[PDB]
Amino acid sequence: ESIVRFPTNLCPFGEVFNATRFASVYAWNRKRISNCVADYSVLYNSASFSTFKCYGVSPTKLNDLCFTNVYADSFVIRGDEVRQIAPGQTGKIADYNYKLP
Amino acid sequence: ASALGKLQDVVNQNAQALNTLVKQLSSNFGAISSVLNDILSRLDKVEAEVQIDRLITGRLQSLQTYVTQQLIRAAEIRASANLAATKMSECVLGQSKRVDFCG
Amino acid sequence: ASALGKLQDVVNQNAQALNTLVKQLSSNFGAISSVLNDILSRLDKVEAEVQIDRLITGRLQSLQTYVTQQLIRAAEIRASANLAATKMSECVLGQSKRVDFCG
Ligand SMILES: *[C@@H]1O[C@H](CO)[C@@H](O)[C@H](O)[C@H]1NC(C)=O
Repeated sequence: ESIVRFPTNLCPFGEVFNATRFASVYAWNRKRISNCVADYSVLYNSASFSTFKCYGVSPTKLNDLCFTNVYADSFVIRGDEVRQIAPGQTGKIADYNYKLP
Repeated sequence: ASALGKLQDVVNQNAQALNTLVKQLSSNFGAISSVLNDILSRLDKVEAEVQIDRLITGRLQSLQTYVTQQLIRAAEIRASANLAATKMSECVLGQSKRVDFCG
Repeated sequence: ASALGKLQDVVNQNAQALNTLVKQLSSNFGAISSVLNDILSRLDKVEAEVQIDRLITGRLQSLQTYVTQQLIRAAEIRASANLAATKMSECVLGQSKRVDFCG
């Protein structure tokens, strides 16, 4: 049999993605999501985001994978600016206001 | 304890390469991680295919390294075994006329 | 000058593979150039990573080829050395009763 072991509470993703105001890209406030259980299937099912992108994880496998701490960066940039920031790609956003490892 | 080094060296080198062969499991080999499942649980398969190659190509090579070592090393033992079987036959079972073959 | 070919062959084959091993540095192995810095000079690293793999994978393999050759070749010498040490002990130090072992 399969015996997956997890340590529940609730993760406040709704506050992060539905904050009336978003911080500027150059200066942003890190938010710590911890001591809670997070479901990524509901976020994918809602599909509120115009596009779902995962450089690291797969969105379907996000539920299977476990992450001890979830940190969210909230910023507003143009759609072309979103394209500039990518792993292995140099972008104007990457050069000054924000950097992605 | 150094008289038996010849034996002791054989046993070590065997256990040596095994350790090395094991530690090769934990190497990235250019892949994103050394845990075969993480590449599967942190990457949609179509890309993860290319990743697992670098693991497989790395590991699969790393066996041929180990295997080739054993073949070569066994071929030494195979030579040493005949030396024994020669002594055992000539020296023990008979009396050797070969100067300094028996010591 | 051909009587010493046995020795002369050993020395050559050693210097042979070394030349080959060196010349492998100048091969592209699918990478854009054989100079490790040029790949770093021309290209931004994120892509140059994949390039240097083809150099490393190529070169790193090219060592194991050379190393494996030496192991195999040494195992021959290791066999020839015992033949000497056998002759030196039996033939020189003693007198050999083995027909045509000493010539
Ligand atoms: C954010 O708002 C959208 C639209 O109302 C909703 O579908 C989503 O569930 C909200 N946030 C989360 C991730 O709960």
